Amino acid sequence: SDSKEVPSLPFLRHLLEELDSHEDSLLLFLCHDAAPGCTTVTQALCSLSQQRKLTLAALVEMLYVLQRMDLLKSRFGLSKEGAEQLLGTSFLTRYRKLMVCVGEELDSSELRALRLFACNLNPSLSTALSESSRFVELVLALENVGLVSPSSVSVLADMLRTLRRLDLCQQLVEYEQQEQARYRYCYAAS
Repeated sequence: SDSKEVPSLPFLRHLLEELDSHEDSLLLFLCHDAAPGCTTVTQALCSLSQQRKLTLAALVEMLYVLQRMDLLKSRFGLSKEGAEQLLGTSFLTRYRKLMVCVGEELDSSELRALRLFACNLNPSLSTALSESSRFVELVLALENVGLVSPSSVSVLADMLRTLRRLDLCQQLVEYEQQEQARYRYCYAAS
């Protein structure tokens, strides 16, 4: 359409550069529902570009989530005060953005406690989880055994309430409200 919904290709390659190895597998997740299968961040993007989903805004979010105001100004000029002005207009679920925005508050010790935890209520997970895998991954692994999803975060919730991070435990139910709310009360009588 315009220059506010379709990014370039040469600069993407130059953007996908300042983003470390963490922000990559992390970014890939944020879009695992649209580019099913893809690996390299590029892999994912290559498929989004074509599908016509890889919009500029949608992109602005992916960045907005990896929390890089720096890259948000030095490339998009928009500050934190001008990026929140286009969220949701993407293919990024309220959910994905959470798990990420959570796999950030967890540290190496708590994160490895969760690993060795998942590997208990199901020993079929210690075959897709080495204690060097990011949170964002352990989430997807739980997603296959059917332990999480945008509709059943509990298993996880009190998995965190276990690690005593009520905050996350809460912040993961504060979602459980909103989502479990509108998406049933709004798409309700109308």
